[PDB]
Amino acid sequence: PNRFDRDRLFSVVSRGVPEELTGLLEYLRRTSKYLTDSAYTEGSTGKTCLMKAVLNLQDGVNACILPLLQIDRDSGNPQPLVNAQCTDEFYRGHSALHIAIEKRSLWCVKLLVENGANVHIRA
Repeated sequence: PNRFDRDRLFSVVSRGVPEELTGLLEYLRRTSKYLTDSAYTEGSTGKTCLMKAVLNLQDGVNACILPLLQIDRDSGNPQPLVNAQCTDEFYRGHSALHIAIEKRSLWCVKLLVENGANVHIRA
């Protein structure tokens, strides 16, 4: 167990099980390869892992997003995976914080804004 693909991270974050995110931890450290890159995401839209996780939420509580954030911030680059968004023709500038507002959840908005998601991004 050294590698996943984008699909299995998407599947895991869809379910929302934190007990597996530990693996993603080491999968961030090696090969100097990060989640903000174009490989751990789709290529058509640009939907990253955080967006995919948010697009399905257990009523109003999740357990996979937060650990993913402190894992990413430990070795992430310029964009804290929260300042990054889609580069699609249909969706340009649309980031995860817009999704969090759209799904009517105070908690996730709180985490995103306190973790470094600046509210100045044009969708």
